[PDB]
Amino acid sequence: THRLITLADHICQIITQDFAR
Amino acid sequence: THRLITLADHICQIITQDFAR
Amino acid sequence: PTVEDVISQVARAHREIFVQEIWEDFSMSFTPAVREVVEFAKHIPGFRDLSQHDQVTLLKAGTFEVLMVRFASLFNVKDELGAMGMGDLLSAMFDFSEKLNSLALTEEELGLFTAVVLVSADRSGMENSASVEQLQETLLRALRALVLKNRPLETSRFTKLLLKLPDLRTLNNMHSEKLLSFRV
Amino acid sequence: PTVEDVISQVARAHREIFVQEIWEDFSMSFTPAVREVVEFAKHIPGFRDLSQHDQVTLLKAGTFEVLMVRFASLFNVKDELGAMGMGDLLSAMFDFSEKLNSLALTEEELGLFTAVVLVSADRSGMENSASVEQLQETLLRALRALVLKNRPLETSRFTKLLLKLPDLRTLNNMHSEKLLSFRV
Repeated sequence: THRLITLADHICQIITQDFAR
Repeated sequence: THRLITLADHICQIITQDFAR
Repeated sequence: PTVEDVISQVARAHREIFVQEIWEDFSMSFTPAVREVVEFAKHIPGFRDLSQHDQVTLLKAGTFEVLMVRFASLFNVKDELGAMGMGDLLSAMFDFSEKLNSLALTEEELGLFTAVVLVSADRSGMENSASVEQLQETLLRALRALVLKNRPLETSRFTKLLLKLPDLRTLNNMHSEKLLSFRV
Repeated sequence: PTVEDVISQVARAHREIFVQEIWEDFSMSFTPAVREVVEFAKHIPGFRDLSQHDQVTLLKAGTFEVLMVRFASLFNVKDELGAMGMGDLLSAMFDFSEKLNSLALTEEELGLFTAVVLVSADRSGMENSASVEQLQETLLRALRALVLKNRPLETSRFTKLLLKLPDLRTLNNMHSEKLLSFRV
């Protein structure tokens, strides 16, 4: 299966995850 | 999540399922 | 059976049976459409005398091309949905249907053409390829009669219809691999 | 700090830090790219004096546009990938980059332009919007110096660069909603 995610939502996720590390 | 399936593979599935009913 | 029976039977069956939200919506269009094609096939004189394997093999091989013909009518004049990757498909489907509509097929002609398309699919895998071929010839025989009763002076009418077949093979060979999407 | 420090610091950071298989491959390109942008931002004089909220708000708002600038260099002359739905995107990204390359920015100019783009993002949600703006002005001040030391007779050079900003807002407003795909 696949996760379908907008380019915008992927960007916020990665920024969020990056700042929480 | 999503299932990503080629139009061709979806067609065979539906034919197969339809003939097995 | 008789050319008139075939025309009558096929034409009748044809008349009776026929954001990412856009991609999901397109994707689930195909399931009832494929089932419509399967039911139509069952009404084609002689289809259900083919073996189960051959029947199933033809629908797998030929259903996408039949859908190209069905979409053809269900198109328009105006007409987008490019962003899902169905861009070059629905845009290929538009150009094919334009071509198809120039012939101005009657419903009998279209119904019988559609049946011809299904049984004119690639026969790689046939248990009895000869039986599939006798069926193809029966249907093309009827189609030729029909078209010549309808338009006697356009003698290439049947020729133009037969020329849609390579086109359908090409659309098939290029677009049957397009991705559908279903929310799991 | 001094115009020379800013140019030097930014340019350095910029130099250091920078079937459906095609769609998956494109999709995972973005994760390291976004992390590259986040690290670059941290090297921008004054970025890390903004509050955590404002920092994060700018990256969310401005990272797609920065990626448009980064792709710009990573494009080509020749150049397809239309069928995934990244058609009108990568094709918009091609036309933007063509425009960008006509300016023939040096690496310092490009580095400092890139930083200007990040801090020139839409400020809906700023705890201290004034601090974001002082930073923007600092960077635009340096960029203007740099561009005028480099090409004194082209006085609209800085003007042309500033005109890329509305373009980036448009690419952003149209394509940031493109779907990515990740095999679960």
